[PDB]
Amino acid sequence: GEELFTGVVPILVELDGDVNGHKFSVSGEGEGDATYGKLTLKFICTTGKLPVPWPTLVTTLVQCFARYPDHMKQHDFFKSAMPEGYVQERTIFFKDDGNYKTRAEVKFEGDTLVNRIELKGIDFKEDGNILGHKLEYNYNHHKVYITADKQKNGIKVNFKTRHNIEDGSVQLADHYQQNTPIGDGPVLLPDNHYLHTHSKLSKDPNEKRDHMVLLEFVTAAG
Ligand code: NI
Repeated sequence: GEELFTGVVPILVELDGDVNGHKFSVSGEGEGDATYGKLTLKFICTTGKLPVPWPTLVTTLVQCFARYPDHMKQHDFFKSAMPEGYVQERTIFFKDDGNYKTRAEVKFEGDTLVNRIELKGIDFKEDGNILGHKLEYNYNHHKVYITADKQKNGIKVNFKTRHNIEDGSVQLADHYQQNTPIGDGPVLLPDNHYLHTHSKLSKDPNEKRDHMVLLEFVTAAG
């Protein structure tokens, strides 16, 4: 499981989404280097303009790339599910607004780590922060709390994210996350701990399509 992540791994992401009826797709390619906890990825909205802000999509758009320090390698659930993979399900509640519901499969396809996702968004306000496109194009750092869930043979994960708005306030998002394996094979069920994540968003100046360039570093602690 862990031996598939010793070098640079290529990554592919495929998202089909539906938010308040506005349908879209996003595709991403990049690579991940789990020894350093590094991800570099470029995403394109392939159906035109993206109907929600790119920041709301980041957490949906591969925690198996987290750097687990040596003293904690016995708590890396995500790499232990590989190569067959795990299913990731979330509900994300945006305070005073709507919510996303997501299901993704993460697994190897030959050499490539694949993250295939379905997303549904309901109850968003036409003039709210999301559909109204009022979020800044940036990303704060976060702690992602991970607990075992032994009766689903996986893990439960919860965190909040704070998205900046031009007026100084924030849009809060509360994530609730269940990961479970795809295989009938062994996995590691960790002790409680968290992931510390840093993310930088930017644009390719030679790209005319609606896109996002993403640099992420993720580290396990606690
Ligand atoms: Ni930090």
